[PDB]
Amino acid sequence: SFHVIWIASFYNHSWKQNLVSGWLSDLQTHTWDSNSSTIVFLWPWSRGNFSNEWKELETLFRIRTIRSFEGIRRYAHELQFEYPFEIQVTGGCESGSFLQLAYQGSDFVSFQNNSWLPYPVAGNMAKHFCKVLNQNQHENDITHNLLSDTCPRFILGLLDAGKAHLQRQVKPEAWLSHGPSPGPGHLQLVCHVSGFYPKPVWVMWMRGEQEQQGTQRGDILPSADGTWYLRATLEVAAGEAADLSCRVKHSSLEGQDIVLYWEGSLVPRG
Amino acid sequence: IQRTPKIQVYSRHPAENGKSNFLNCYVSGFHPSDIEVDLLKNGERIEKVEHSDLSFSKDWSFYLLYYTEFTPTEKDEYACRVNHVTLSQPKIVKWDRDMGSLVP
Ligand SMILES: CC(C)=CCC/C(C)=C/CC/C(C)=C/CO
Repeated sequence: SFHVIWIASFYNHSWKQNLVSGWLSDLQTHTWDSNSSTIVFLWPWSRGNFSNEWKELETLFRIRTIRSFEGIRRYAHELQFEYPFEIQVTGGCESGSFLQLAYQGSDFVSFQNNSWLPYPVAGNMAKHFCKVLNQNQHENDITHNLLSDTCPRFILGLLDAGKAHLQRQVKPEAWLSHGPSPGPGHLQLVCHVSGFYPKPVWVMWMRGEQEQQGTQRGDILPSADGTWYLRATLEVAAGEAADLSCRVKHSSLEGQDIVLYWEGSLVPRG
Repeated sequence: IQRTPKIQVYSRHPAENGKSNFLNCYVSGFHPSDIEVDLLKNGERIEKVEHSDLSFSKDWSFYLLYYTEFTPTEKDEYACRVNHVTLSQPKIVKWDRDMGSLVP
């Protein structure tokens, strides 16, 4: 499940920014250097089984980005592109393959079997954009082979080389805190869970063996070390905060759940 | 169209005075991508803050993780300051930590 994202911001006809990066499953593996004009390898297993093929992959991406920026600048007025605008592209694969492009953060065009098809909502301006993108059919055949053929060879060199990374088990740590206290006479009990990997996790406030269905599970947030973070909050009346506990289940614990108790200075005791 | 950023602040480890930690500010769901995010210590901007590479979600909204290594003390107060074209004024989201029971 490797995919590449592409961010191009056109501030005016003579100023821009370009950000490119590659992703294995959810782990960033590559980054493009605009100045160096070369692929940087975030990890040692990012090179795959390819040795040196990388020079062609660089100059191929270098050419196709040179054509893209100049083509967008040339046809901007014809496509009703008004500065400042941003174009986002994501292309990848998995049994599956995709290549989608957005204009101003909305679905604009997508690459189906062998050509660029407009999203019917994007109107005539997307149809005109597909006319420019479908000018050269050999270029679209190259794009077809990159998604259907070149990518599966990329996953072969990446997934096997870095399988120990995606399948590693990192145990979480957890702690309790008071929340911003919604509503008079009530408390917000917060259960933090950080440092776990992989992403699937189970966390609930408990009264003994009874799961507390008021548990509000937040978003799973990234940590710069590659692990994940999550807050689970429970709102209770000040009196009925007794015998409450947070229970964390994770694949790394092998059934040894983390159990923390709303106790001590949290209550606070006497 | 334009989308206002969601701002979420968290530490890597539980707050313990004198122990090094990592303060995080995850900014997501915004559009366009131009944004300024600062980590604050006692209202003062923290220098040399790292952030991840700009990325976007399935709905094309962008997201960024800002983080820095820090050591909290008892008096310190940390927060995240974000400004964006969707905001009338810079929005400040605090790092919520407990300081134990109040009365001794
Ligand atoms: C990485 C491989 C082999 C396929 C992913 C598809 C890809 C290279 C997308 C590039 C995104 C893009 C807009 C490039 C500049 O035209």
